[PDB]
Amino acid sequence: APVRSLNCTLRDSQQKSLVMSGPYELKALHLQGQDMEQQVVFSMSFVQGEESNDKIPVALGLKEKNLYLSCVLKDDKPTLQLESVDPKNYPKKKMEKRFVFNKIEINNKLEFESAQFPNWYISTSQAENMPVFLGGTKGGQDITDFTMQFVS
Ligand SMILES: CCCC(=O)Nc1nnn(CC)n1
Repeated sequence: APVRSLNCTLRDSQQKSLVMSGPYELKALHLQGQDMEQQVVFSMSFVQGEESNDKIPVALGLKEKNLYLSCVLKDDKPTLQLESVDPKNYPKKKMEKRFVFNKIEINNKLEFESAQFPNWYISTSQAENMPVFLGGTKGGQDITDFTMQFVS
């Protein structure tokens, strides 16, 4: 049948919100009150892939935009990018591997591992207003844990 999707927001474990920062850019910063309208709303699709109780393959598209988070090699490194797709063809159940994240539930938080690049995670910096990126370890100064908020 159709792929199933939910609208949601993400915040990192320091409660930083994610916002659009100009073309194909996402930034993490502390947000509260009126300014929270600026946060990015995701359409999280539940896609084809290897699955276990606490490890669920998803795609992360921007709500009602033909833009998806994806993992590709750039100047020879696993990187996180926003990628344009054909809006007639997405979302779909069989998303290409660069778009797939393993959503992992650990100690009441979520981590998003690249399906393409094992042990690379959606990450934020501790500093304010820095890019969201792919970080090649879930252990150090960089933040790899999130909570999800479900949206109407
Ligand atoms: C998925 C988000 C990718 C992104 O934000 N990349 C990126 N690279 N340089 N910047 C501006 C400082 N931002």
